[PDB]
Amino acid sequence: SLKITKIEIFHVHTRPQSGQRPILVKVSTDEGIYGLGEAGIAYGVGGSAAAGILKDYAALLIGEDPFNTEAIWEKLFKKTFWGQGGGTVIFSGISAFDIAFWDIKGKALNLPVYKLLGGKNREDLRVYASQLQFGWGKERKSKGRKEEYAEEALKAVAEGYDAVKVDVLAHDRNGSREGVFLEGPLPSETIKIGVERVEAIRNAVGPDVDIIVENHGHTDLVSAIQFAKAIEEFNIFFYEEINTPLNPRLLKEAKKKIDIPLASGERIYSRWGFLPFLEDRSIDVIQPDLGTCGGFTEFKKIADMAHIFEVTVQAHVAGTGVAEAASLHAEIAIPNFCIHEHHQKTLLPEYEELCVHNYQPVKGRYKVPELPGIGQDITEKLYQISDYVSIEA
Amino acid sequence: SLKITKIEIFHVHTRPQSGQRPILVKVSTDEGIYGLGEAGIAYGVGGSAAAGILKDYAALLIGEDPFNTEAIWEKLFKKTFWGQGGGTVIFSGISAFDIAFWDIKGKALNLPVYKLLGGKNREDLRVYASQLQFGWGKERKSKGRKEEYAEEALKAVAEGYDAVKVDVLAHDRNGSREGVFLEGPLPSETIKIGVERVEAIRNAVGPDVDIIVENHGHTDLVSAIQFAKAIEEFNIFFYEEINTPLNPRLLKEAKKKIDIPLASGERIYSRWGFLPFLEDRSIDVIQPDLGTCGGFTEFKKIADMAHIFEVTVQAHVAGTGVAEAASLHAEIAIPNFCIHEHHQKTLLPEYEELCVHNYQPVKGRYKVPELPGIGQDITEKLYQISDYVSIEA
Amino acid sequence: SLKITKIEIFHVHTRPQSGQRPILVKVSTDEGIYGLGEAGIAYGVGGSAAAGILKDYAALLIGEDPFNTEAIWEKLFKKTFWGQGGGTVIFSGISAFDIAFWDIKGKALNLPVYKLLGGKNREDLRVYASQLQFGWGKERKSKGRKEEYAEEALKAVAEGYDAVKVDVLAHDRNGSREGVFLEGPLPSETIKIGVERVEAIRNAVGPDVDIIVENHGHTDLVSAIQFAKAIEEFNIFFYEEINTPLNPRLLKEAKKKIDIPLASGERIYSRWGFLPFLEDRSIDVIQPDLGTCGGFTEFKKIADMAHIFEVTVQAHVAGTGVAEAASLHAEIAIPNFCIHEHHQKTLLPEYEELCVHNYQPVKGRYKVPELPGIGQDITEKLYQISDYVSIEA
Amino acid sequence: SLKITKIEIFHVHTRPQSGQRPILVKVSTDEGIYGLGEAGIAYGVGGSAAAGILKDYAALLIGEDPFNTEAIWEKLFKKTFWGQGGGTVIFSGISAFDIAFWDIKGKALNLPVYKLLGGKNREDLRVYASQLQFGWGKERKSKGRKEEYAEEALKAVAEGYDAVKVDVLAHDRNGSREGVFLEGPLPSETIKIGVERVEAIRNAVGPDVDIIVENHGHTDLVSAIQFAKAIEEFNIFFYEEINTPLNPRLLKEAKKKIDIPLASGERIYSRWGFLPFLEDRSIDVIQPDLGTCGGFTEFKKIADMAHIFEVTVQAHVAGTGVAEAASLHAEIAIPNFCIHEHHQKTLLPEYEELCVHNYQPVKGRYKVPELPGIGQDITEKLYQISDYVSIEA
Amino acid sequence: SLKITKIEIFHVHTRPQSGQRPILVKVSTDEGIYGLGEAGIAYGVGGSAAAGILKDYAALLIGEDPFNTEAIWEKLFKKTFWGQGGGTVIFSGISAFDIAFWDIKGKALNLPVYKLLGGKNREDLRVYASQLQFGWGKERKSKGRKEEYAEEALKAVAEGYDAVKVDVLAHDRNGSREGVFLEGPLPSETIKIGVERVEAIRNAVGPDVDIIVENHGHTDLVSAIQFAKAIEEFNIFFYEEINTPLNPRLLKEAKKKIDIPLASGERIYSRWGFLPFLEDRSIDVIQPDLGTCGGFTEFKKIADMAHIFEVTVQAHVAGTGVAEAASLHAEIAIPNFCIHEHHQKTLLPEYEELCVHNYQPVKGRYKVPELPGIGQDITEKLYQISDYVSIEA
Ligand SMILES: [Cl-]
Ligand SMILES: [Cl-]
Ligand SMILES: [Cl-]
Ligand SMILES: [Mg+2]
Ligand SMILES: [Mg+2]
Ligand SMILES: [Mg+2]
Ligand SMILES: [Mg+2]
Ligand SMILES: [Mg+2]
Repeated sequence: SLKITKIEIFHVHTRPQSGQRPILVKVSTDEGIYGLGEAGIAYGVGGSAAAGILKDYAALLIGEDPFNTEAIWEKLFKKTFWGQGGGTVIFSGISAFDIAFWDIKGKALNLPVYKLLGGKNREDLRVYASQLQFGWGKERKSKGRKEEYAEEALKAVAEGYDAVKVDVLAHDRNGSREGVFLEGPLPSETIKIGVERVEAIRNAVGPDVDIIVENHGHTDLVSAIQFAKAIEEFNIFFYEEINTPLNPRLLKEAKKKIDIPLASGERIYSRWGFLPFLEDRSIDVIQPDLGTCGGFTEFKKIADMAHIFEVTVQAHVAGTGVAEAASLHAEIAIPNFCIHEHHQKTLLPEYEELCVHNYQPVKGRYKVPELPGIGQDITEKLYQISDYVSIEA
Repeated sequence: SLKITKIEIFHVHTRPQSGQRPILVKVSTDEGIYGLGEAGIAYGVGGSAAAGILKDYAALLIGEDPFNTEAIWEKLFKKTFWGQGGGTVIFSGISAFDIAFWDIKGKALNLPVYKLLGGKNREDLRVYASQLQFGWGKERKSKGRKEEYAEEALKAVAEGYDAVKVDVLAHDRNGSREGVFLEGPLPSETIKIGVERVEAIRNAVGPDVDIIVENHGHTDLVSAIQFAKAIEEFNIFFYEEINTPLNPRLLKEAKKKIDIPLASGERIYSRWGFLPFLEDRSIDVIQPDLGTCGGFTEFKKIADMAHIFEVTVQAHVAGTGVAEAASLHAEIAIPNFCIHEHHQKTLLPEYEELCVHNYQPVKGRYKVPELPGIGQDITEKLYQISDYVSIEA
Repeated sequence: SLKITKIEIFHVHTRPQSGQRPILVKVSTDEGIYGLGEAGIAYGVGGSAAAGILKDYAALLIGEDPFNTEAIWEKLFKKTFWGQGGGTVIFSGISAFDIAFWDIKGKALNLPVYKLLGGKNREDLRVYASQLQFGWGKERKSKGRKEEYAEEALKAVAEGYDAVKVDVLAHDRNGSREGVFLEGPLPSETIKIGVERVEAIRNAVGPDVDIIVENHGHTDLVSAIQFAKAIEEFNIFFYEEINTPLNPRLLKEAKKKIDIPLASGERIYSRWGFLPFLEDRSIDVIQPDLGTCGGFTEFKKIADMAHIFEVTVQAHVAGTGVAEAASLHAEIAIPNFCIHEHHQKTLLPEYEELCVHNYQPVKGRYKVPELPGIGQDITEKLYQISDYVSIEA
Repeated sequence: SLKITKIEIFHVHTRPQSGQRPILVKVSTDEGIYGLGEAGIAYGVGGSAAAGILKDYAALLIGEDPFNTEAIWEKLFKKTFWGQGGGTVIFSGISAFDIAFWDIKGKALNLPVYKLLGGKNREDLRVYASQLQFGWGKERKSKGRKEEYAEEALKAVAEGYDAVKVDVLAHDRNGSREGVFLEGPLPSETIKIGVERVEAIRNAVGPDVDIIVENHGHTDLVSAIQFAKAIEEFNIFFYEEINTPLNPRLLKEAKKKIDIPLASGERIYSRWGFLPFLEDRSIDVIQPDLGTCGGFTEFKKIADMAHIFEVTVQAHVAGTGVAEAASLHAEIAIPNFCIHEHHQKTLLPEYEELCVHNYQPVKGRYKVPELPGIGQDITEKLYQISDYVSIEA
Repeated sequence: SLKITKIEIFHVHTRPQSGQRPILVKVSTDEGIYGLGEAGIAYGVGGSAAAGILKDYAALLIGEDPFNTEAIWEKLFKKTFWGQGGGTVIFSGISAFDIAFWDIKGKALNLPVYKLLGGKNREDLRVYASQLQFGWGKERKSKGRKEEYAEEALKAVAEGYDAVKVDVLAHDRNGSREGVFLEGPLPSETIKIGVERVEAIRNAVGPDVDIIVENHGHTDLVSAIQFAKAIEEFNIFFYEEINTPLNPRLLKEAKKKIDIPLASGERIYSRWGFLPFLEDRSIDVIQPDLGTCGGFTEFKKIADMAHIFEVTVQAHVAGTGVAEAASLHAEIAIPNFCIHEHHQKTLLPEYEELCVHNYQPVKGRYKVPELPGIGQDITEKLYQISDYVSIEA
C-alpha cells in the first residue's frame, strides 16, 4: 500500500574533532511511516558527491513502494546508466535508500529489521575497540609514542573489550601523517615504529586480547609483506586493507607471502566488487559497509556468497548511530559473522548528538536493537546543522 | 515468541496415471499458525528417503522459531553431520521445511511470501507448456509419431502459450522408452527422429512460439553435441539437462561445441552445487527446484549469485500445488527471471485434489498468489491417502 | 610559479530536447590563465554527484601548480580515501580537473594541447555519425519504423560520413522504450526488429559505409550473442556495450561466441578498469571518455597499455564542445586511433549555445584545434543557466 | 542363475551409549544364499533417510542377478533419476546393496570377498585407536582435562597400538561441546586447549607412536590453518576433515598454508566426489566409507584413481561389525593402503549384540576375515530391536 | 615549425679505467635548437651496433618535427621492419633519439623536461651508491677481501648515502671474475664468499642503511634461490638481475622460493618487454634504462603500467652525464619512484670530461636539473675523442 512521498537529505556540517560530515537520508511515505538511511562516505573527500547522488536518485523513487527493495535496487543499478559502471558514490546512493526502505518495512510490520533478514544467528556480538591510534577516546588525538598505543589499548580492555584494532604505520613518532610514505620497500626505522607499537600493545594486553592491524590502504603489497614478516610473531588476529583494492589479483599475490589472515571491504562495493577476491580466495574476513556496499539487500548477498568460500564478515562501521544500529541487524542475521567494529568516533559528542539512541557495547558485547525498524532516529537538531535538501512530487 | 510445536509429514500414495508420490510437510506453531512445504522428490526413485529425512530433521526443529530461517538452515547444514556432505535427499529436507517457515512468516504478518522476499520485479510471469511428449495434458500418454508432437504443441498455443518444452529423444516412434539408449555417439535414425519432431513443431507453431528441448540427462556430452548440431537451425530457446551434472566441468566442454543456450538445475543443489557451473559460466538458464535446492532461502542466494554472471532463472516445478504456489513467489521476487515451467501433471485430477487452490496460467501468463503466506493449503483428503508421520514435543 | 587561485563549477540547467545536464569546471591561476574541463556524466542519473565531487576535490587543489598533473592525479587517487575504491563519479572528478590543467599548460606555453601529448599521428581523424536512432538531428526524436533508420543513415552519408552508429534494439516499432526488456534469451520478434533496422541501413548505405551497432548495456551476454548471430552477415564494424561491464570475464565468454569486433569503455574507468579486459583480450576497440576515465593523463595511459594488446581507441564523446574539443587532442596524439564519435546531441542548439567554438566535421573528417590549450571556452551565458559554485583561494 | 527374491532392511533402534542407529540390509536369493550390507549413516542425523532409500531401491532389485554388480550400480545411478544428482543418502543406498551383493558372490564361490577384489597386498593391516576424546574403552565419556587425553592414549599404547586419533578442539575443558564454535579466526585460549592436549599425548606416548588430529569438519579453512601452525611441531601424522568438503577448491587453498598431510573422505561420495580433490592433489590420505562412497565396487574405483596421484587410503569405519568386516576386505585388496581406523565402541554390548563375529585387532594389527563372503552375519535379536521392512517378489 | 636538419653520432673512444664506450647523439634543427641523447650500451659488447642503428635510423628522421615524439616512436617501431622484432640495439636506437627530442622540446619552451612529463612528484630523490665491488671513488678496482666491501660501504655512508648496492658473487677472494661460474647449484665456499661480504657490509653500516644485492645475471634461478636463502637474514632491500630475462616465466618460479623483493630491467625493453613480468607480478622494482627501454616516451609508459601492479621504479643508470641528467627528469615525474642509482663510474675523470655539468648527489640526495631541456650538454672535446658520424638532408 505504501508510496514514497518525500525524501530529505542531510549533509551534516563539519564535526569539529573528526573533521567529518555524515550524510543521512529520511524517506517518508503516504501513510506517515518513515525510514532512515546513511551513505558511508562520512570521512575522506567526497561527501558532497554522496549528497548529490541521493538527490538525483530521489527523482526515480518518489511514488515507489518501499517494500519493492529488489526491483528498486535493480532499477537504480540498470536504469541510471551509471549504476552499471559502479563506484563508491554510485553504490553509496543505492545503499542509503535501501537502509531506509528496510527501516520502513520493519516499522510497517512492527518488527526489528533482523527479523526480516532471516532472524538471529547468535544472542549477542563480540566487539572490538577500533582505531586506538586516535585515542580511546572522547578527545580525538593522534598518537605517536609507543606507550600511548599501549595506554589506549589498556583503556579499552578496562571497559571489557577483548579485541582492539590499530593502525601502527600511519603516524610518525610525533603523531603526524606529514611526510609519512608507505609504498614500496620500507626503511628499517618505519618497520621499527610499527613493530614497537604492536609489541607495546601485546605486552600490555597479554595473549587473550586480540589485536587487529589496520594499514588503511597506505601500504602496497611490497610494504605490506615486509611489515607482516616483522609482526607475525605477535599473533595478529587479522591484517586490514593492506593495499589498493582496484587490481584485486594483487591481494592473491600478497597472500602468497603473508600468513596472517587478510581483511578488506570498506572500499569494495556490491557482489561484483567482492567476486574477484572470493574467486581468488584472497580475503579471510570481508568488511562491506552497509552504506556503500549496496545496503541490507546487497550486504546479505555479499555475505551469503562469501560463506561458500569459508570467509567471515565484519561490517565496516564508521559513521552515525544510524549506520551503527543498521549494522547490528545485518550482522546478527548472517551465519558467518566474525566480530563487530566499534569506532572511537562514536565516543565523541559531535557524533553522539545526531541520533536519539546511543547504543554502546556492554562488557565488549553488542545486542541488536529490538524496536521496530532499525531502532534509530535522527534528532530534531539535524535540520539546523546540515545542508538540507527536500524532494517531493 | 513463535515456536514449532508439531511437524506432520505426508508421503502421498501413488498417483494413478503419473505414478508419482509427492512429499509434503506441515509445520505447526504455538500460535496456531502453520506452514506447508514440499520436498522436490515426487518423481523417480527416492521419495521414501525424503519422507525419512524430514522425520529425522523434525527432531531438531521442535521448539525453534520459524522466523529464524537463516540459523535453522545453517543448523541443518552444520549440525546434522551429513549436511556438510550434501546431496539430493539432504537438501530436499532443508528445502521442504524452509518453504513451510516462509509460509508461516507470511501468515504471521498477513502478507504474501513475495513481499518478504523483496517484492515484485514484474506484474506477471511468462509461462511455458512443459513436457509435450506426455501430451498437453489432461491425460498422460507418451507420443511417438511426429504429427502427434506438432498436435500437442498446437493444443498449448490454443491456450495462449507462446513457449513449449519437449523431450524429443526419450521415446521411439511407437512412443516407447524400451530399448532407447542415448549415451555416446548416436545412430543417424535417432538423430532423425529427434530432428523430425522439432521440425514438425516449429513448422506448426511458427517463429513466434519458443521451443525448449529437454534431454532429461539421458544424453551425455557426446550425444548432446551431436544432436545440438542437428537442431540448431530451428532456433531452440534453450537446451536442458544435456548430461550428468556430477562432473560440472563437462558442461563447459559441451558449451565449447554447442551454440544453443544451456539450462540445468533440477539435479543441482544449494549455492555449493551451482558454484562450479557459474565459475565456468556453462549454464545460461539455471533451474533450481525450491523443494531440492534449499528452499526460498537458498533459491534467493543461488539466483542472486547467478545474476552476477548474467544467468537467468526458471524454477524447476514438478510436484503439487504447494510447490507451484511457492515457485511463483520466488520467481516474481527476483530480477533475473527467464520463464515459468507449467508442467502437464498439474492438469491431472490426481494432483488437483491434493490442494485447496488450483493456480493455472491465463493466456500463457501466471500471477503470483496474493493471500497470506504461499497462498496454498492441503485438502482434508491428504491424511487418508498418505503415509503419515507426526512429530511433537 | 603557477598556482590555482579559484575553481568554478557549472552544473548546467536541463537541456530541453535531450533532458541532459552537463558539468563544467573552470580553473583559474595567479597569472590570469584559466582552463576548462568537463565531467562526463552529462546524461543519465548522477550529474549532481559530479558537481559534488568537483566541489570536494576543489579544496585539495587551491594553491596547486597545474603543471604537476602527475602528482595531482596521484593525490586525488591516494589522499581522498575514496580514490582507491574507484568509481564513475570518483574518476569523473579527477578527469574534469585534469582536462582543465592541460588547457592551462597549453595556454601558458602558447601551444595546442596535442603538442604537449606527443604531437600529431595523422593529419585528420575519421568520424562516425553517432546515435542515428534519435535522428541525425537538430531535432531529437526516437525512431520506430525501419525506413526511418535508413533515412537517418542517408542524411549522415549525405554530409560525407562513411560510418554510422545505431542502437537498433532500444526502441519498439513506435519509437518507444516502454516495455522493452533485453536481458536473457530474446523473442524472435525483438530479434526481427533489430535485424530489419540493420538490414535497412546496410541496403541504403551500401558496402563502403561502416555500421557500428550500439547495445547501450541493455543486453546481457546471452541476448548479445543471440543478436550478433542474426546480424553478422551485415558486416558490422564493431559491436558496442553488449552487457554490464562490472564482471569483466563475461565479455571474454561473449567473445567466444561472437565474431564481430567488440567495443566498450564509457562505463570503464582508469587503467585499473581496463586492465582485466586487456588481460582477457576481450575488447577490440576501447572507448574511454576523457571526462570519466581520468582525463588526458589517464586516457593516454589507457591507450598506451591498449596498444600492447593490438587494441585501438575511439574516445567516447557525448557532452559539450569542451569535451569534444578536448577529445580531438587526445585522439590525434595516439598511434592506435580507430575512429571519432560525433554525437547527434552536438547538432542541437541547446548544446551549441554553451561554447565559443562549434567544432564540426567536414566531409566526415575532424581536424584538431590549433589554438592555445584545448581551443575551447564557455559562453558568458553559462553563469546564468547553471547551478554555480565558486571555491577560492 | 541367482535371482534376488527378498530384501530386508533393519533400521536398528537407538543404541543407548552411542546414541546411534545403524542401518543394515539383508539380500536373499532363490538358492538360499544371502548377503549382508550396511549404509554408513549410523551416526548424525539422517538414518531414516537411508532406511527409506533402501526401501525404494529394493523394488528395482528384486529379480536381479547379484553377480551383475556393475550393471546394478549403473542402473541405480542412471535409472533412478536422483542417482545423477548424487548425495550422501543416494550413494549410501547404492553402497549397502553393493556390499550385500559381494557377500553373496563370496558365499556362492566359497571365497572371502578380498579374493574377488584382487587378492591380498599385505598379510595384515596397521590399525589406529580412533576417537580418544570419547575414551579408549567401551564406556563412552567425553574428556576435558589434558591429562585425560594422555591417559586414554596410554591405554591404547598398552594394547599395542602404535597410532592414535583424537579430536582436540571439539570439547571445552569440562568435556562439553556446549558453546564451542570453531569457524573463523580462533581465540588464543581455544588454540591453547588444542595444543595442550596434543602436547600431553605426544609427551606421554613418545616419538614412535603416531598422532592423527581429527577436526570433524567443525573448523573451516581459516581456523584449520591457524591450528595447524600451533601443532606442527608435534609431528602430526595426518590432519582430518579440516573444513566443509562441499567447495573442494578450499582444501587446495588450505594446503598452501598447511604442511601436515591432509585427510578427508567420509563426507565425499563416489568417483565424482573425489575427482576434484585428486585433480587439485589436496588430499594425501582419502577416507571413503564403504557404506556411503558406493560400496566395494566404487571404493575400488576411488582407490585405484587415487593411486595415480600418489594418494593412500584409510577406509572410514564407524558402524556395526558388518561395516567393519567389509572394510577389511576392501583395504587388504588395494596396493595404496595407509592405516585402518578402529574404535572399541564396537564391543559395547549394544553393538556387539548385533553381529555374530567380533573382529578385533591384536597388538595394533588386523587380519582380514577368512570366511566366505564378508565373514559376518546378524543375530536373531536384530528383527526385534529394529524398524523392519521386508520387500519380496 | 621545427625540422630536424642534422644528426651527429659520437661513439666515444675507450674510457681507460672502465674500458667503456658511450654512444651519444646530437640532433639539430632548422631553428638552431639542438638536443642530446644517449644509447644505453656503453658497457658490455655491442656499442658499435648502437652507433650503426643510430646511423640507419637517422635517414628516417631528417626533416621530422621533434615535437612529434609519439609518431616518430611508432614510425621507428613499425616502419623499420626490425622494430617489430625488438631487441637491445633496436630499442636503444629509438631511445637515444627520443631523449634528444625531449631535450629539444624543453629548450624550445624554456622548461626542464620534467615539466613536460607531468611535473614533480617529490622535491628530491633518494640515492644509492652503486657497485661497491669496483670501489667507491676515483680509482676503479675490483674488491676481493670481505673487509674491502665494508670499507667501500663506509666511504659511501660517510658521503651521506643511506643505501648501497653490491655484487657479492661476481669476484673471487682475489678480486677476479676469471673462473667464477654461478649457474646451477653452487659450492658452499661460493655461498660463503657472498655471505661474508653481505655480513661485513651489514655489520659496518648498521640497520638504517639499505643494502641491495646485484647478481648481474650471472646466476640462474637455482643458484639465485640458494643464495637468497643464505642472505635473507641480512634484510636485503632488493635482489637484482638474478637470472637471464629471456624466459620471463622463470622469474615467477624464482619468486615462489625467494622472499626478498626482486628487481630487473636493464636488459628488458619497451612495454612489450616488461609485460610478462607484470602479468606474473614477478618484479617488485623495475629498472628500465632510458637509453634502451625506448626513451622518455616509453619509460613513462612502462612506469605507468607498472603502477597498476604496485611495482616501483629505479631507472637503470650507467653511462655519461647525458644519461644521468635525463634519468632524473624521468624519475621525478613518476609517482611510483623507489630510489636512484648513482654509479661509481661517474666518480671517474674519464666520464666527467664528456659533459659540461657534473650533477652529483648532495648528502645522498639528488635534485632534478632546472635548466631548459635535460640540462646537460657535451664538451667540444667530444668530436676529437669519438668515432664521429654526421647525417644531413
Ligand atoms: Cl562513484
Ligand atoms: Cl542425498
Ligand atoms: Cl637488437
Ligand atoms: Mg578500515
Ligand atoms: Mg527437466
Ligand atoms: Mg555508447
Ligand atoms: Mg572422521
Ligand atoms: Mg644492474
